[PDB]
This record gives sequence, structure tokens and C-alpha cells, in this order.
Amino acid sequence: IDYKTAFHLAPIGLVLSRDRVIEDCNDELAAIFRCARADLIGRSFEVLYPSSDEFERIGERISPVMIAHGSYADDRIMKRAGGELFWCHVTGRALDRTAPLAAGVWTFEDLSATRRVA
Amino acid sequence: IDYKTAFHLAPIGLVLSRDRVIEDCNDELAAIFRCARADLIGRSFEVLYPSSDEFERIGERISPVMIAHGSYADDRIMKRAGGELFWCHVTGRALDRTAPLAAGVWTFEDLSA
Ligand code: NA
Ligand code: NA
Repeated sequence: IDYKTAFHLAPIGLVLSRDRVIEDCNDELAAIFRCARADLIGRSFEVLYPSSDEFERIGERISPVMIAHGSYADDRIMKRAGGELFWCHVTGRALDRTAPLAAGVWTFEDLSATRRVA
Repeated sequence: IDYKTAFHLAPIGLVLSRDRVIEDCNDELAAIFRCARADLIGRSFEVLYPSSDEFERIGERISPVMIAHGSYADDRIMKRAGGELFWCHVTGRALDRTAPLAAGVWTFEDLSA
């Protein structure tokens, strides 16, 4: 498996971002948000949040954690295409921690399904 | 950011696997397991489990699930280099679902942190 194939095959949603815009993403991200990849490419993350205020609020929460630690993870409520609200675990690392919301790699996982415990 | 850089930058552990052996992994996987990437490259997943018995048991759990659904996720106890046990969320997708433990992409995230 090469790196491009891994990105597209990954069982979690992946995004290559820049300034809170999705520059590339995989099919899993599309699945989570109930749309096509084409719907997400060049889309602001803002549309994935329950509201504009939420996008703003969580951005102000992301910055200092990302700067201070160099990575970020949380659980939050997000919005599927068509409006359904759901819980999503999100992780991210900025290419430069002092530019936390610039280029980075972000992960998304739907927490709707019951967690399998082995 | 290209796909190679993304793999290496990712805030979760990532593995490209074949037949339950790590073929490539990122520094985050090394960070979770408190080791170097060179310690993990070419290593059986077995070394990451609490025991050989757990490696065997969970493999038997993964196979039919991966085949039935085309992906896999669970939480399980794993073991850092040096022996510290911790809860780890793992997800995986096989390149071919009917070859569930052959080539695949696997993710690891420490639930204690
Ligand atoms: Na960004
Ligand atoms: Na494998």
C-alpha cells in the first residue's frame, strides 16, 4: 500500500487542510458527512459544524491547545449534510504549531455506532 | 501537504501492514508505544499486545468482522515498550476484505491520554 492509497483506504475520515478549508479528503469523510468527496473539496470546515458560532468557538478552543501541545484532540457535535447532528472524535496536527489553523492533517471518526470492545 | 507528509505528521498512530507485520508506521505510533520507528518497522503486531494469547484471540476476532463489514474498530488493552498496559482504540481496513489480515491500513490512539 502506498501513501496515496492508504489515505483513500483509511477506515477513518481524513482531511488535508489549509486555513480551515478542506484541500483533500477521503471517501470515509464523505461517508460520515453523507455527501460526495466533490462536495467537500474546497469547503470551509464551517459547514460541518452545527452552526457558524460553533465553528468560531471551537476554533478559539483549538488554537491555544494546538500551539501549546503541537496536536489537538476532542469529541464534539458536528453536522451531516442534510442537518443531522452527531458526535465525532476529531484529531489534528498543524504543519507548524505556531500556525495552528493553517496547513494540517485532521481526522474524524463517527461515534454513533456502539464501540466494540475486545 | 502531500500524502507521505500527512502519514508522517498525523496525530494518531498509523501503520501500513501486511500479514500482521508493520511495513511502515509514523512517529506517533512510536510515541504511543514509547519507542523508535526502527523498533517497529518489520515487527509483528504481536509485540504490541499484552501477550501472544491476546494477539491470537484478537486476530480471530478481527478476521470475521473485517470480512463481514469491510472495516474494523475496537478498544483493547495494549502494551508499551517496557510493559506499561494501556487502553488503545484501533481501527483497520484491509486492502481486500476477504484477506482481512493481509495488507491493510491500521490506526492506533491511546485512550488514557
Ligand atoms: Na486548517
Ligand atoms: Na496486516
